[PDB]
Amino acid sequence: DLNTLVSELPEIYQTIFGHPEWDGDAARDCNQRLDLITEQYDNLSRALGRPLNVLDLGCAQGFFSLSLASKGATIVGIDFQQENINVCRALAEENPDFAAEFRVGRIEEVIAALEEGEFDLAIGLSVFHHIVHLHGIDEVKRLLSRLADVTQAVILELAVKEEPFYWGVSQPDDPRELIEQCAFYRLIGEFDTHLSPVPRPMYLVSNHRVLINDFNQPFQHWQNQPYAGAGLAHKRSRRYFFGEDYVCKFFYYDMPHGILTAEESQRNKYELHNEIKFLTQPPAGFDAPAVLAHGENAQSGWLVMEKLPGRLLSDMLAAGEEIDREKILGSLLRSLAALEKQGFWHDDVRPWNVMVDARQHARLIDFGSIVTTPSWPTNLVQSFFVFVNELFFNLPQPWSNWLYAVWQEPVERWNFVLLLALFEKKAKLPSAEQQRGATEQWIIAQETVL
Ligand SMILES: C[S@@+](CC[C@H](N)C(=O)[O-])C[C@H]1O[C@@H](n2cnc3c(N)ncnc32)[C@H](O)[C@@H]1O
Ligand SMILES: Nc1ncnc2c1ncn2[C@@H]1O[C@H](COP(=O)(O)OP(=O)(O)O)[C@@H](O)[C@H]1O
Ligand SMILES: [Cl-]
Repeated sequence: DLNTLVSELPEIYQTIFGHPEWDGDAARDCNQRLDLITEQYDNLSRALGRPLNVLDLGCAQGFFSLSLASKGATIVGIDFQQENINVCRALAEENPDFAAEFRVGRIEEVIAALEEGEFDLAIGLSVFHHIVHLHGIDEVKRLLSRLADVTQAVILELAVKEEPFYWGVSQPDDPRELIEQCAFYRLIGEFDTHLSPVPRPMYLVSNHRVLINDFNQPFQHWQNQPYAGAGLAHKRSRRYFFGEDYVCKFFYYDMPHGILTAEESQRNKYELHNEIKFLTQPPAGFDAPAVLAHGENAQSGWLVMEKLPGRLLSDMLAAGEEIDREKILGSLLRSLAALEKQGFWHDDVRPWNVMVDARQHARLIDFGSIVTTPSWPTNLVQSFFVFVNELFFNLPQPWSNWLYAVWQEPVERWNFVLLLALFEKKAKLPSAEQQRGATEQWIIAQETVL
């Protein structure tokens, strides 16, 4: 009998599924977490086009497991307490149509034994802190990595050090330390535990999918830096995910260890905001990539775009790949000239901001640096020369002749329309080497070093 099994529970942690007579006795009501978990289940189930296989780690009295089984899920629940599992099985029997299995077992062992594809979704609510306490942070990070590796998605409610209990002292400084090694993560809620005033964050984590309420898709690889050789400029607060026809930029506004300034957060916020603005409203006759999704919240913001073919110029340069400098410069200058005519300029023309397709046509890929108003744009023309030089001191005829021509122009005349015009006629232009010159060359060379 259920009554006896319930009585022999060391603790009625959760609501007893289907038995409201014990609702008052339950430490946690579970309705709030359930509402959120069911929402995420639905999202993922919709995306994959079917009911899910779900793994419930430290399943206690089976509330979440049974609740999901109720909606059609196939579930396996694990708990290391025999009493808990006995209740779960009993409840399952009262609901014979539910596809629900329960096993007495250790989370550590089950995770080690998992195979990829076995489960779509794993839930681990207020359990991993126990594992941290006995086995340390590094082992837990590995467990969670593997869990992520073998599933599509993972939901965790994580206990925190601020909680007033003795075990809090073993906890990481920040719960994100347990998951940040995983590819994708988002805060999805915060819950009152009724143990104390300190709430527990609930995180949605994945090593295989971008999981955004509006956009739920696999990705094939991701990176923590914008390009090969970026170093640590953004202090790792930015992540990039690449899928079949999309790129997802995910910016953290909030980082652990307080590492993001105020200024840096705001710049993350500003760049993303700025990028969305431009892409949603681009100028006529400018092939700009398309916006598939976007959003912001307190912790972070994101943008999903159409993917554009090709390789990043800076990589190609570094990896000594063969390039057509004429086609690259021509295509790029053409786009800059056209932007300018529409009263747009790009503040940051660099190799890491240029993408080159298989036909050696080049385009800009970072629209964070796009601007509308300012003498000007004389500075931008100047940097473009550096760009040119780095793309190759280094300029053969007629590129040198081109630059020399521009340098002979009064500064009021300098803009991208001019730069392009002269570029197009560069073979006709006088020879730089035949003139005193010689300074245009030395200035940029120093600039380009600088
Ligand atoms: C505090 S409760 C949380 C219960 C449930 N996940 C929830 O939040 O509603 C922790 C549960 O995990 C179980 N547990 C703790 N450590 C475990 C481990 N290493 N392996 C399996 N179960 C564990 C306990 O028996 C208990 O049922
Ligand atoms: N539309 C896109 N298609 C393909 N790759 C992209 C696209 N947008 C960005 N990237 C990639 O993102 C990386 C950094 O993107 P970027 O636009 O520089 O973001 P940020 O500079 O704000 O970090 C680039 O190295 C590039 O590989
Ligand atoms: Cl936890």
